[PDB]
Amino acid sequence: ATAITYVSKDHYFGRNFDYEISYNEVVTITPRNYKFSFREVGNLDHHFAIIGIAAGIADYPLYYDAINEKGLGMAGLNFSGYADYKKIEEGKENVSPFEFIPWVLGQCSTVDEAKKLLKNLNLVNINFSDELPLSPLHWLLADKEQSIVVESTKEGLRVFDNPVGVLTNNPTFDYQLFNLNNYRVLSTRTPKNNFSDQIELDIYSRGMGGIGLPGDLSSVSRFVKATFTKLNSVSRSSEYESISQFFHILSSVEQQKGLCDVGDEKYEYTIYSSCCNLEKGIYYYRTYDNSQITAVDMNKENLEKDSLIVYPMVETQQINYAN
Amino acid sequence: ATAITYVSKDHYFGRNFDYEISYNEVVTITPRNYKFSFREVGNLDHHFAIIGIAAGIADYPLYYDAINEKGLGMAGLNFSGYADYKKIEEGKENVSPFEFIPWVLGQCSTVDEAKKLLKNLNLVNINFSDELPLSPLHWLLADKEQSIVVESTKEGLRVFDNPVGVLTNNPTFDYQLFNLNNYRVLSTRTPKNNFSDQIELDIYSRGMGGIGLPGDLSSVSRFVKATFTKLNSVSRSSEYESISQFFHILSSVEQQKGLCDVGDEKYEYTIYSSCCNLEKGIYYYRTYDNSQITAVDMNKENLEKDSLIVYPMVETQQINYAN
Amino acid sequence: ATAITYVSKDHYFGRNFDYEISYNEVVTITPRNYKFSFREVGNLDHHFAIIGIAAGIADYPLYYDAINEKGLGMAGLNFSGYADYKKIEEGKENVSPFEFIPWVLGQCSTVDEAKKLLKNLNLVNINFSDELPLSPLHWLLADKEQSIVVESTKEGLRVFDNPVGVLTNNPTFDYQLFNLNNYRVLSTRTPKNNFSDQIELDIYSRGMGGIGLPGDLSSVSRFVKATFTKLNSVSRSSEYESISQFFHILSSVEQQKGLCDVGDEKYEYTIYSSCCNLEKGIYYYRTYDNSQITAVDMNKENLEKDSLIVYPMVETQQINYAN
Amino acid sequence: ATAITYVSKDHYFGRNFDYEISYNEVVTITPRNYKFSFREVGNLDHHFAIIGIAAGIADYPLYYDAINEKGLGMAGLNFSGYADYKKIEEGKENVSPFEFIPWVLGQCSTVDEAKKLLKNLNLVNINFSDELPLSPLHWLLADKEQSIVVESTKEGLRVFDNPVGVLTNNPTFDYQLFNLNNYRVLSTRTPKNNFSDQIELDIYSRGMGGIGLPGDLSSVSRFVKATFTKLNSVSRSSEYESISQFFHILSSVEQQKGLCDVGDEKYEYTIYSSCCNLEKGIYYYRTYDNSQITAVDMNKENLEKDSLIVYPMVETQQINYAN
Repeated sequence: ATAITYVSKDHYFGRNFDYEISYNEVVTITPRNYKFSFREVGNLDHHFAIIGIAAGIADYPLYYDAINEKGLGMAGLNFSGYADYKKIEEGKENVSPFEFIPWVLGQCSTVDEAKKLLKNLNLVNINFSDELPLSPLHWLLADKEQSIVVESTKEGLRVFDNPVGVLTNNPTFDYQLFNLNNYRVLSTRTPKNNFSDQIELDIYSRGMGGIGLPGDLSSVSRFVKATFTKLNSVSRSSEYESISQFFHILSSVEQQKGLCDVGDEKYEYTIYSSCCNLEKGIYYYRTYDNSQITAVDMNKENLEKDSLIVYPMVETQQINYAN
Repeated sequence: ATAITYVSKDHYFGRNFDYEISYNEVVTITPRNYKFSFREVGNLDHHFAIIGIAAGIADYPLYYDAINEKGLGMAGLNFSGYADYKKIEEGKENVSPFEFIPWVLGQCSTVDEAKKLLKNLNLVNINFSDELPLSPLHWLLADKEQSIVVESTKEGLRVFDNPVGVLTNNPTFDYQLFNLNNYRVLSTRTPKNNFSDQIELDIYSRGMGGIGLPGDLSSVSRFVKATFTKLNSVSRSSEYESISQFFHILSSVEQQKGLCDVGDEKYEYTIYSSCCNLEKGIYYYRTYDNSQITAVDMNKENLEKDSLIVYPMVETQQINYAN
Repeated sequence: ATAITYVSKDHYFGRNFDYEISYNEVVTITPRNYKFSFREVGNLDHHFAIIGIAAGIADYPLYYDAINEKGLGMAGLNFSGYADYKKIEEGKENVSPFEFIPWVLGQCSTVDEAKKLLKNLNLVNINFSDELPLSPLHWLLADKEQSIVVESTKEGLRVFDNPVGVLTNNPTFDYQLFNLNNYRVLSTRTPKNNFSDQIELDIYSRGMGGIGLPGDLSSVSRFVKATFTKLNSVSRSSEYESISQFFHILSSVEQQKGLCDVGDEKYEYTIYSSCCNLEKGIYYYRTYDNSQITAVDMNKENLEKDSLIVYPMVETQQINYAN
Repeated sequence: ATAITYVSKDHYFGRNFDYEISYNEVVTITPRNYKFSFREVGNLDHHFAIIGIAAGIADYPLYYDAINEKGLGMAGLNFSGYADYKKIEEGKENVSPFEFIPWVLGQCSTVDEAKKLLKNLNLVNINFSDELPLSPLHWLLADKEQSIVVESTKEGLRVFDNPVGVLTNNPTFDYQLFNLNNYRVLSTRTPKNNFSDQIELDIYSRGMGGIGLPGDLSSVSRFVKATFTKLNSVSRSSEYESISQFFHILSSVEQQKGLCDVGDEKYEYTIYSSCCNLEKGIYYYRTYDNSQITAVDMNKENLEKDSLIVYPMVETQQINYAN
């Protein structure tokens, strides 16, 4: 996975969902009066409305990523081997990873509010159901001002400020940021010939500034290439142009089918790519085999409802036969 | 600035068009009886029908790339500083670069027939007009059996068999192919720990087999990355799944706006991407700010016509509002 | 700097000393009855004899690296920006970095003994003298069984087991080890063509397995290249052949003059390279402008002495005119 | 397997000899009146005196590299799979590779005189003997003014001006030079943060300007690394300081035993390194297991002699026991 923030005029939030198998992903709107029952903390009978992509395998909104009606977003990204979920700790707010998105997004408007919430958190090892055990995750949260990373590992729970608004998979966030230091020299412009003033070296291609940028599908490579691509991105401020640029940043680090064998000839690939407009409450997506962007606008629903509002994803190619 | 071939069940041909300015690109169908008048060779009054993208700045089809009704495709790619066009040579077929796609695709059904034609070619330095002078180019041609590269440089005219079905920009094709030798180790599978059997190295990420693949936007890096991506691609044989994979290979080496500064704060970016089904005569495309695939089927036109059939490109984002 | 361990039959320990200026380095033997007066801990009036390289600028042995007569070695390596020395802490053994080598090597025979010693350590910010303030360091310690790294940073004091027997400069040791994970694929043997079974790639050179090994002079690059070079090293077990291999591992990551500008046209370069035989008590060195190995054997001195025994370094080239 | 030129005040020429087996390498001085009998060209009964390293397996001087008394040097380097030696061609000077160093150095004082000679050359496939068949090679020649490369391949005989004064193994020299273009950015100074002005990247190490330089033992990587090292070298003008720097450039790309497995657990390693002072006629060398520099001065022999003057190499470690 790769999650990013972007700002044009509005602020956007989204991610590539990379995996080798697809669990009936759906677009789910959780309206305000859908009661959240939590295993070990107080219930939220009334809360902020949420829209995101969820696993359509349960009668409860099992979000992979989502935004709320106040412009706060959250995404869980694979952290296999690194994530560590705890036993119940008296005096903490004991929240399972499966509940975590609803817990934050239901009651926080801003990253600053979530930071307050997160001081008393303990992420506990409680499965949604017996058939649907917990996945090892870490999290990106963002709003119109900033982003944070939440990692629960063997060492404990850490919350990081995220200066680049990017996240991928392993290893821990401190290492990802540090590694950026190695790529200081990368540029959008052609370099001078620093190698020697005694010889002429030819500028035989455009794009030479970026030489050294990693193009493989591993976690750290993708972090570096998505961060470069995001921070050097230019687009106009119109909504369609801004989401176009955003999906181009996500494309830059998508996983093509065939390229990442995870064993037994199964392939990790970019099942879907999302872009959420935090001001407008619009969840945009593309899927591996549907290039057209599809938009679901949470504000078009009745957010006073008490039941999930579920949209199947348009997963097959929508061609414009012009002619 | 990347052209490729791909085979699933049907065979496909297409390209990214990367440049810093967009000159009224249109989809042009040249029907069979549109007379081709050539500056220094015999005219083609009747010829094979052609579909491609052309510069919509002239009343002659100035193709950037195209396919004909017999399943032969051809594309011109920037080769600045490398291309050399010649004086007229008595005893050669003297064809200008602006005429070259009509010349080959009007009369050849296969790459083998083009190879016969190319033995007598001399690419000549004659402009379409003073207002529209020649661009430095090289070409990829491909059919359902194979692909070749055509380069006219200071050293002369060379035609290469293309064992990977990819082409980018500079330098010459022999160097591009040679450079692939440096990447033998790259894999879709996790490597063994060859580094040392005396220590344990952790597999902390998927996709580690690709470490080393270059992710910058320069010519040679994109060549390597598109080749690796193409050759290791997997998809089902259905038309929509096949073209989806094709566009994903082109996306792997597209150029995002902002990342390649060419001066005067102008940026080289991927203005459009095409995929052509050689068996079906369908030209599919996506543009920088329209992610939906748009299809133009040459076979829906009257190919016995006399005049060019010109379609504007769908350039703004075609969004599926699903609620 | 780069410090390493190596084993053939005997166990060796040594380092490159890389800096931009040379402080009258000398080979100093500290015999058993040279009283060590410590600023804040108990004195060592009698202790193990030590041989190493020291700054010949003071009447006290200011070791850059040394071994003792029991086969325990220690080296300090630049850690600028990372090292943090503390205030005096009641209940700790408060030892200044300038005293640290004498403190450990004077009283420990083995790394296990030093680990015991190090549990109560606090490295304190006390200068040797007013003219000779403390340098930011971290440390490698080794004996015939194992090696450890000692880092005192803002976070605190950490002692790491060192599975590869290498150290360089920044950043912290955990990051260096982690980074090795990225180089799992590197090999002494030619790789298979994993890139594609559809094309022939030519083995045009020997040594292709190692492609990806970094060759720059930065700290992390040197760590990776010295670790690869050490762990894949082969030599015979004879003393001269074993030290030859050891100096070849150090050469692999030396800093040539001119290549590392540190500002004002001053250059960080490998002032000297050492190799110490832990069993025999022999300190071998080469300097930048003397390629011949020079050997100082501590066991040839009277180790019951009470005064430093000081050898100037042979710093100019010793040529054998044969023829 | 790396040859270089270097200038301080005097001019120097020399090489690493990298191979997996050592065949009685000796230092051979060919005096002026040692008759050269050539297989297919006129004999040189009187010629310039030559000093170099030769295979001590024949009563003819089979040089790996050498210089003559007029300050012209020449070296043959492995070019396996690339070299092509020819049938005898009437009207050419037909010279076998085993004769080629005598042929040029016996009669030419300068690279310009060699260029005149080489216009009529045809390198012929004639073995010294059945027991000692030809090796595939290419050559670097150099004097106090310039250097050139000579390659005989399937395509023919080519002579290139060498703008960097380096040569390694495969592939052809035009590709080696071209590849340098990819390294324009590399610097001896710390880079600016070009990556993004929106974030702070820490300069955690010296030598970050070189990041990207390749550190593996393959041909092309060593070419790049030796070129960067050579061109950015600094030293004083004194003979001992100059040769010290020279040997440091060769050390930057030497091959440590164990790191290049060529099969049958045989290893390609740097058997010897030479540096020749062209003005003085001195051959200096180091060997894998002798780090001390050994000098052989051709001018101390009687150059009017008739017979080869042969010195065994000092191959075991010459240690300075300083106590």
